[PDB]
Amino acid sequence: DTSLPTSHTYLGADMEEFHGRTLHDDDSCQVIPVLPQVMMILIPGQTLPLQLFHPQEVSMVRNLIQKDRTFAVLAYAQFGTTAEIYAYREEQDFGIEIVKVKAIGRQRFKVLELRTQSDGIQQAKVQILPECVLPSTMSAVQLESLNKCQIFPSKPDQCSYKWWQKYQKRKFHCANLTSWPRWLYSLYDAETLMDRIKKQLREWDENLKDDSLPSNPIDFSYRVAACLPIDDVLRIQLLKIGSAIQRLRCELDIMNKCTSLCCKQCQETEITTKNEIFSLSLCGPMAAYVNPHGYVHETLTVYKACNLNLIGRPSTEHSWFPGYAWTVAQCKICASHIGWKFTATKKDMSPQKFWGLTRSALLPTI
Amino acid sequence: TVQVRLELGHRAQLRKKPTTEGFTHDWMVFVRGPEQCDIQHFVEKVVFWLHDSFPKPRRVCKEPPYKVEESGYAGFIMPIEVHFKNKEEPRKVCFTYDLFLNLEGNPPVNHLRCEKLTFNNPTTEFRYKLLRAGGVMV
Ligand SMILES: O=C1C[C@]2(CCN(S(=O)(=O)NC3CCN(CCNC(=O)c4cccc(-c5cn6cc(C(=O)NC7CCC7)ccc6n5)c4)CC3)C2)C(=O)N1
Ligand SMILES: [Zn+2]
Repeated sequence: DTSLPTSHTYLGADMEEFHGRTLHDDDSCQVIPVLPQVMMILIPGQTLPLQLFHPQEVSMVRNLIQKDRTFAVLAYAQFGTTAEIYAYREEQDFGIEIVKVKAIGRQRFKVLELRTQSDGIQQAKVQILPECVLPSTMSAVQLESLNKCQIFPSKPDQCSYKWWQKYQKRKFHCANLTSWPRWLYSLYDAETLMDRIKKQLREWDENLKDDSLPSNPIDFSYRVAACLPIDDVLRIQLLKIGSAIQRLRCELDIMNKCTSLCCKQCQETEITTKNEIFSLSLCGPMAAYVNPHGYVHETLTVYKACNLNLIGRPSTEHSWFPGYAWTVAQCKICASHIGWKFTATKKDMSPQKFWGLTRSALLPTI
Repeated sequence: TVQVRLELGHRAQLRKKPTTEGFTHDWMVFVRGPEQCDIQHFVEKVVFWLHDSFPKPRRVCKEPPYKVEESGYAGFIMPIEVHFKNKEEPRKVCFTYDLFLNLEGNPPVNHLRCEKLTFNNPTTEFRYKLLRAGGVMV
């Protein structure tokens, strides 16, 4: 099953859920709390689980659940992402009022000012960045008489050269009215770029369903960026870009260029290659999970790993993937904590093994 | 003169399922500094010394958070070294954190210790990094 990992059941069974949506209009100045223990570059639509133990962060999250259920995660800063709380639970753990929460990245923003507070709730003066939505590139170059031939009968040879050649010929027929060919405009079309990205994802996951990916270019681009094995600078660059088409083109370029991931400590030892990536979760090949002590790691799932060594015996005490037992794993050259190996508890389960590597210890290479 | 706060801490909880090795508690020691300050501005790295009974007695954390999550059966005295980007003494600060675990079937142990540190002859860029971290010039 691929739905279990996103449930984050390892945290707890029951947690109060808030299905409401809190949105901030664009180019609007807000004052938002800042979480001190989150350095992650939260992308919109990415799930952030947290287990707060600090005496003051408990109070701040209590105030948040009281009002607007939203906080900020700075892109450690000049940019950051707002996170909206959606699951909540209290417990008495470690002898402290511990608060287990789950939130979702919602909006990007630019930092205008960071002012501390008496209680310690660092307030950020936040500017909500916009999502630049452009019309079809043929919108300015179009014939009214052909407006009928813009909606196509179906999307069933099929899903191959035939349909896409017809799509290019029909939706970009007016390229001849300009100095540029049709195949050029094909490079700045949301649909074609999304289809190519979907082809790449299917190459990664042979069991990929079309319904699992958003049909909206903005959401699709954000999900793709969230699931790529990339570094922090490229994450910042992708967040900065406000146009969906530009983000999709950048993602395609990165996917073409990226080849392997090395040890961020050694810097010359390869652990895995992009072709071995696979998705065990609807969220994607990479997802964020909290350890028993509340800290967050971005784990990427692969069939195989290179130059890895394991310590201990597989256990299911706090496994992020139900039905699987984890063993701590590290790069044998330096022993740095690269991730874990998950093995099947049962025998009639597919797959019988895989690996999960934390992005914080992986350096992409070109 | 520059006067900067620091906060060390640890937590320890009885293991509901004792392991084959014989460990009965899970403990985590963390160095985070004061409230809402990116220590990385002036700390280059942190060194955690663990009991030699543990494997890899010396742990190093080069970026925050600075921590050592482990499991065991007894406490000890844990040395900690915080090394700064300082160009002159103090270039490094040593603490002797009393790492203790919760026995007697009491609730899990949680400890926080706050300390104050002094730097002298700060430069313009030194003051700039300290203010990036929120350090106060006295
Ligand atoms: O898939 C997933 C994964 C997770 C679930 C888990 N996570 S995690 O890994 O990130 N977090 C933590 C990371 C750390 N892990 C343990 C690390 N240590 C080891 O392995 C290890 C191996 C070999 C030997 C020893 C050892 C300890 N000793 C203590 C003593 C002692 O007491 N001496 C006293 C006398 C005075 C002092 C003596 C000897 C000794 N030898 C330790 C635990 C998990 C995320 C999830 O949520 N989902
Ligand atoms: Zn290594």
